[PDB]
Amino acid sequence: GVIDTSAVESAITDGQGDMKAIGGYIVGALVILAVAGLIYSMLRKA
Amino acid sequence: GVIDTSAVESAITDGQGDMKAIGGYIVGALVILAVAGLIYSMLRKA
Amino acid sequence: GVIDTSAVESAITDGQGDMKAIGGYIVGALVILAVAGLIYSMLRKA
Amino acid sequence: GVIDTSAVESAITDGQGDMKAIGGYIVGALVILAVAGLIYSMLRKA
Amino acid sequence: GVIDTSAVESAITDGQGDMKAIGGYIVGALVILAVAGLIYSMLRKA
Amino acid sequence: GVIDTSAVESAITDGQGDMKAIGGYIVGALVILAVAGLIYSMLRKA
Amino acid sequence: GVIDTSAVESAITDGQGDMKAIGGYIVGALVILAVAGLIYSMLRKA
Amino acid sequence: GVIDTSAVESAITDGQGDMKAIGGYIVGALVILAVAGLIYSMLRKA
Amino acid sequence: GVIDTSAVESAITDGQGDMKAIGGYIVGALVILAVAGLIYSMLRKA
Amino acid sequence: GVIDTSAVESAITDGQGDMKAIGGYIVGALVILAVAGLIYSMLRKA
Amino acid sequence: GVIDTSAVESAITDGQGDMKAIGGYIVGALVILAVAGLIYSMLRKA
Amino acid sequence: GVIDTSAVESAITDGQGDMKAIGGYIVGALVILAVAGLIYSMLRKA
Amino acid sequence: GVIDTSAVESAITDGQGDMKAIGGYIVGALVILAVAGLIYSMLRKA
Amino acid sequence: GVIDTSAVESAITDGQGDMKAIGGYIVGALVILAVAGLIYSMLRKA
Amino acid sequence: GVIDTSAVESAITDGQGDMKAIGGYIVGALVILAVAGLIYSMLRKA
Amino acid sequence: GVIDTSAVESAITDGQGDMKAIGGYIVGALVILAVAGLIYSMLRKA
Amino acid sequence: GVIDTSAVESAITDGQGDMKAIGGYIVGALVILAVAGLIYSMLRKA
Amino acid sequence: GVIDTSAVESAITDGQGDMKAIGGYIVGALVILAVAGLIYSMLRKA
Amino acid sequence: GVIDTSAVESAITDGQGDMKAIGGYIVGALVILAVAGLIYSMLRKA
Amino acid sequence: GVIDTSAVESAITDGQGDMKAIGGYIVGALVILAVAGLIYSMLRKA
Amino acid sequence: GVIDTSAVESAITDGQGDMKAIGGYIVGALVILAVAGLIYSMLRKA
Amino acid sequence: GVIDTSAVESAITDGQGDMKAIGGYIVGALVILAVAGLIYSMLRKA
Amino acid sequence: GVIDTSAVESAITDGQGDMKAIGGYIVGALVILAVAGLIYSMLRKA
Amino acid sequence: GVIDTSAVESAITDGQGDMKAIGGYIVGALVILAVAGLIYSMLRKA
Amino acid sequence: GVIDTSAVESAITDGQGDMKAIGGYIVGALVILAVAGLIYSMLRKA
Amino acid sequence: GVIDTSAVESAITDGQGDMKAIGGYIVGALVILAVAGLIYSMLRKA
Amino acid sequence: GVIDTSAVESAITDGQGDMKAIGGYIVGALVILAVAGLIYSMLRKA
Amino acid sequence: GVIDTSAVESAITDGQGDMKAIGGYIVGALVILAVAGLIYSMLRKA
Amino acid sequence: GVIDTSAVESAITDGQGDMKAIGGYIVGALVILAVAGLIYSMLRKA
Amino acid sequence: GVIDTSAVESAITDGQGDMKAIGGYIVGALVILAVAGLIYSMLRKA
Amino acid sequence: GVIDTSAVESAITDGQGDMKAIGGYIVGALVILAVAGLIYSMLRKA
Amino acid sequence: GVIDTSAVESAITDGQGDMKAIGGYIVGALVILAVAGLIYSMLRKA
Amino acid sequence: GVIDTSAVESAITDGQGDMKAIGGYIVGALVILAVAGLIYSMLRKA
Amino acid sequence: GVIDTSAVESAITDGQGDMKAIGGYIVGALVILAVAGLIYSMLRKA
Amino acid sequence: GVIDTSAVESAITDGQGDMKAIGGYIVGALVILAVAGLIYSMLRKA
Repeated sequence: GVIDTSAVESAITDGQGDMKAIGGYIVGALVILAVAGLIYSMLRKA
Repeated sequence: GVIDTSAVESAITDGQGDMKAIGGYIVGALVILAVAGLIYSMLRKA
Repeated sequence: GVIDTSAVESAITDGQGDMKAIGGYIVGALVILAVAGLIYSMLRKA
Repeated sequence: GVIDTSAVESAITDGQGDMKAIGGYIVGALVILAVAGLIYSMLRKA
Repeated sequence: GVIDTSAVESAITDGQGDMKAIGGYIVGALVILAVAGLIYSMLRKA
Repeated sequence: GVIDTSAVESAITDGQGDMKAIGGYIVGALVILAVAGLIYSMLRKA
Repeated sequence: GVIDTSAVESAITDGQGDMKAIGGYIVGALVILAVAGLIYSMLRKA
Repeated sequence: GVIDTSAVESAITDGQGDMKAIGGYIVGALVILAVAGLIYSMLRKA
Repeated sequence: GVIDTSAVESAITDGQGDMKAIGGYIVGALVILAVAGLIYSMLRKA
Repeated sequence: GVIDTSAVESAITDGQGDMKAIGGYIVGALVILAVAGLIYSMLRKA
Repeated sequence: GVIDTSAVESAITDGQGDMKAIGGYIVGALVILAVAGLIYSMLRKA
Repeated sequence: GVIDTSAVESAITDGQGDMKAIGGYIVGALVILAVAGLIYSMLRKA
Repeated sequence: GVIDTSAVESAITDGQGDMKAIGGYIVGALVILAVAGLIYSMLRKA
Repeated sequence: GVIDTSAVESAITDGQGDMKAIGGYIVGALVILAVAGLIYSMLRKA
Repeated sequence: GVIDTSAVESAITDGQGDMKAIGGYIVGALVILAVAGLIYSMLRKA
Repeated sequence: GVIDTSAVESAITDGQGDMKAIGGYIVGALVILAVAGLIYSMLRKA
Repeated sequence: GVIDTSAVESAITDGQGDMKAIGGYIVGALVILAVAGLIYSMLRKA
Repeated sequence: GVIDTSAVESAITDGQGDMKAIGGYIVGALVILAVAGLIYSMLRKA
Repeated sequence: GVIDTSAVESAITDGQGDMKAIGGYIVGALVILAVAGLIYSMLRKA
Repeated sequence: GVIDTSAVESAITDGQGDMKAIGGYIVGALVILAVAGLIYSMLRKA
Repeated sequence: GVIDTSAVESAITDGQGDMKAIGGYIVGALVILAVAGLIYSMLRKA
Repeated sequence: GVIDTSAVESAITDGQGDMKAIGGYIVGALVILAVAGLIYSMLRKA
Repeated sequence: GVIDTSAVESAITDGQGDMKAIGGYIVGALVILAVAGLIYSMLRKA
Repeated sequence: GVIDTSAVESAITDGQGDMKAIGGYIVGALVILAVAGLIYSMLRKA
Repeated sequence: GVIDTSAVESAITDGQGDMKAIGGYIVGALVILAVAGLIYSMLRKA
Repeated sequence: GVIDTSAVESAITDGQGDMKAIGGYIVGALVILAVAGLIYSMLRKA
Repeated sequence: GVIDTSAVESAITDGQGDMKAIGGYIVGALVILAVAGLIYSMLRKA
Repeated sequence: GVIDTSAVESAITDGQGDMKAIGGYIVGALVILAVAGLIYSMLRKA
Repeated sequence: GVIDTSAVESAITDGQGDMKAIGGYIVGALVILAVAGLIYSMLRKA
Repeated sequence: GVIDTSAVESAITDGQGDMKAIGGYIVGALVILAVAGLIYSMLRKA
Repeated sequence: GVIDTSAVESAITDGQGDMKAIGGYIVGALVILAVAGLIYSMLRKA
Repeated sequence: GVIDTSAVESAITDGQGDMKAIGGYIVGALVILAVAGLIYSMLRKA
Repeated sequence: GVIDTSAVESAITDGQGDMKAIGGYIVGALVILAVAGLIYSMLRKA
Repeated sequence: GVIDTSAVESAITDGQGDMKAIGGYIVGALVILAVAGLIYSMLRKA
Repeated sequence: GVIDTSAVESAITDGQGDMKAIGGYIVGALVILAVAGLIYSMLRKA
């Protein structure tokens, strides 16, 4: 008797890996939102 | 007196063996379903 | 006085012997039925 | 006085002897009937 | 004195011989019955 | 006066004895029929 | 004495052989059922 | 002495031949049963 | 001796073929479900 | 000698023919089940 | 002295000859019984 | 010397001939049994 | 010489005829079983 | 020879017809579910 | 000659008739299952 | 010299004639046995 | 010369007549078996 | 001449009568099976 | 002839009746779920 | 032949009717949520 | 003449009686499944 | 001249009469065999 | 002249009587088979 | 005159008695199947 | 006939009762969220 | 041999077609939700 | 006659008992989910 | 007279015993499914 | 004049007496056949 | 005057005595036939 | 006068005795069939 | 007197022994079915 | 002996391959949802 | 009878335990969000 | 008697073991989802 969840380990890792790209790249955009606001408020004060 | 379930032992093993292929290969596809969902939800959050 | 069931012993043995072939070979086919079903149900589950 | 049932003893023995052949050879055929039936029923079961 | 069961031996053998043909040829047909059933049940399972 | 059914007793015993062989050997074949069926049904269930 | 289960051996083999075709071809269709479902569920998730 | 099981050989062959037609034609119908079920289950899944 | 699973091969293929139509056409509808949802969620976000 | 499985060929064909009607008409109903479900799920999503 | 069992030899042969016709022709009919049964059982199985 | 089994040949043929009718007509009914069952099982599956 | 299987032909036909009624009427009931199930499953889906 | 799947055609049609009612009427209710939700979400937004 | 499948026609009709009651009354209950679910899901949405 | 087997010819014919009635009428009853069984088995299958 | 199979004709008819009652009444019971089964299976499906 | 199938008519009726009890009482139990399942599925849905 | 689906009508009604209790009482609980949520969201807004 | 989805039409309508109550009454509560918020924001502005 | 299905009536009743226990006790467990789920969903909402 | 078969006519009638009792009473027992089997098969089906 | 089938009437009755015991007691066991199955299927459903 | 079905009554009772053990013990195992499933579904829900 | 949904009524009530506790206690916490916010905004204004 | 998934192609298309209506009409409502929100926020800003 | 569903009552109770543990322990975890969320939202507000 | 269901009692117990292992070990795996889900949902909430 | 059938009466009685033993003892064995079958079928059902 | 049937009485007794041996010993063999058949049928049933 | 059915009593007992072995040993195998099935279904459920 | 069921005991044991192999090996395959499903559902949940 | 899961390996791969397309193409659309939202929020901030 | 939910109690506890870690650690991060905001607003005021 | 669920224990353990991998690895990905969100909200606040 035997089954193989050997293939799953390699495939799930991949999922984990892209989520990392989606997560990292997603964050890159929020930073544009955050920095532009600090600049807007700075002009906003004067 | 005598019968031969010698042939059966060799044949059943075969059944067991393909079930292993069907089972392993079947699992390979569910993994595509599972990983793609993690990716979909990741885009879904942001 | 005397009769001879000497010939019968040799002939009945033969009957017994073919029945063994018919019985063994018959079983060979049921095994095809049994193994194919295990495979069908395995595909049937997924 | 005298008669001779000397000849009869030798002749009756002969009768007894052929009956033995007819009886033994007759049985040889019933055996073909018996063995073939066991084979027919064996195929008949499967 | 003498009789001849010489002719009987040759004739009974013949009987035995045809019974063999009837028996062998009879069996040939049961085999058609047996094999077709295995095939019918195989289609019957799927 | 006298007759002799002395010879008959010895001869009938013989008949009884072969019937025993025919009966015992006949049974040997039915057993092949019986055991093979139990095996066929066992494969038949799975 | 003699019978011939020579013909049976050749005929039963044939039965065994078609069962193999029926079994193999039957499986070919279950695979269509299995693969289409994986595809249906994949669309079903998104 | 002589008998003729010459006629029997020709006649039994015929029996064997029709059994072949009955067997082949019978199978033709089970196939309709088998294929329609695969189709029914396929609609049944979706 | 002989049987014909020649007809079965041609008939099973047919089953396999329609299952393909049922499977392909079935999928065509899930796609309507999937695309409309992406559109619904898109309006749903704004 | 002769028998006639001429009548059987014509009659079995008929069986095969109705099975075709029962099979085709049966399928007509599963389609109502399948299409209505796609519609139910479509309303079910929105 | 002399008698003539010359005529008997020619006449008994004749008896033997018709018995052959009655025996051969009788067998022709049993064959119809045997073949029809194989056909009946074949329809009987399916 | 002479006897006449001339009449027997013509009469036995007749027996053989009706057996053919009884055999052929008997088979006609089993076919009704066989075809109706295929139809019953077909409705039975769906 | 002569016998009459004239009466048999007329009587067997009758058997064949009722079997037709039993077969046709039997089928009428399976249809109630089949149609009600399609309806039950239809309510069963929704 | 003859059977009648004439009655089946008329009866299956009926099954198909009610399934249509069950299917159409079932859908009528999902629409209440769908429309009420659009209304609930509309109040939900403001 | 004559038999009477007159009684059968009247009796089978009866079977058909109760099946109708069992079928109609059975359906009455599935409707309770179906309607209650629509109500449960309606409360389930809000 | 002379004897008269003239009367015998006319009388034996008569015997032959009644045997024909007994034979024909006897057969009439077996037909009731045969047809009723086909009907019993037909009800027996369904 | 003369014999009388006049009485036989009247008596055999009677046999034929009761067989008809036994046959008809026997069938009446199989119908109870058949109809009850259709009802059992109908409850069995739901 | 005369026989009496008068007693049979009264006795067969009895058989028919108990079969009715066995059939009616048997059905009483299937109903427990059917109703309990509807209840089980009803709890099963909620 | 006769069967009694009189008992079934009374028993199925019962099934229908409890399903009504299970269905009504089940709904009573969903209402607790629904009302509490409206209250939770109301506190949730302020 | 006949079934009755007459009862279903009357029962499904009922389902549709309560869903209307559940839907209408559900909406009554969202309105309390909506109006109170407009009031809260109005106090919130001043 | 006479048989006794008196014993059967008393025994079948018993069967019916246990089925009632199995059915009632079985339902007792589904209720645990149903109530726990309502509780799980209630915690699930908040 | 004269003989007397006057006594025979009266005595043969008697034989005929008892045969009637033996025949009628014999049949009474077969009926027990027949009815019990119908009952056994009825329990056998359910 | 005279014979006595007086003794037979009393003896046959006895046969009829035991057959009744064998028949009644035989049925007692089938009932155990029938009731246990209803119970097995009841556990089998849940 | 006399026979003894005294021994049969005692022996059949025994059969009935073991069937009771086989039936009771058989049921003991189905209960393991039933209870484990309720437990599996309970874990299955949460 | 009879089942018992007596136990269900008592058990469902219980479910309803805890849901009430879960619902009431859940609300107790939202109130902490609501009151603290009013306090936070009050400090927030000054 | 032949089946007809000709009818299915025409029926599935229909399913696909309504899904299109349900999908298009569903979207029509989300647009009301989307546009009204843009208007609400616009008043909300001033 | 007698069966024993005495053992079943004791065994089903057990099933009911574990379901209680699985149900109670399952709920213990949802509470962790519920309480942690109230805490998360509380930090979430400030 | 005597039979031995002594061996059966010991063997059935064994069946019951393994079912216990299969049942207990099966449950061990569902627990992995259940606990992992609680963990997944917990991460899913935050 | 005189003869003595005095001795015959005593001797025939004896014949009648042993037939009773052979008959009673013969029946003892059929009972083993009957009871074992009921047991075999009972295991056969489960 | 005188004759002597003194010698006959002693001699006939002897005849009677051997007939007893032939009769008793003959029966010994039929018993082998009877017992072996019971055994053959017993294997024949299973 | 005298015969001896003394030998028969001892011999029949023997038959009865082996039937007991054949019957007991036969049952031993059915138990393997029964227990393995319970195990197969247990794995079959999970 | 004597027979030999000595050979049967040794042969039946063999049957019992292979059934054990067929049973054990059969189970080996169901385990592949069971374990793969637990794995499929585990991927199925996430 | 032999089966062929050679065809399955090639077919499952295909399933896996399309799932990849459905998965990749599905993701393409979520990206439109994600990017448009970042843009909407960016306009939303200013 | 017996099952073991002993293992489940130990395993569920574990689930409960990690949820505690996930819940506690999750909260640790919200605190960073909360404290940083208080600091941001403090700088925001001056 | 004996079966072997020895192999099952070793195989089920394996299932349990992979489920552990699938469960542990699945969780690894949710953590990416959870941590990225905390980061997104943190940028989202400022």
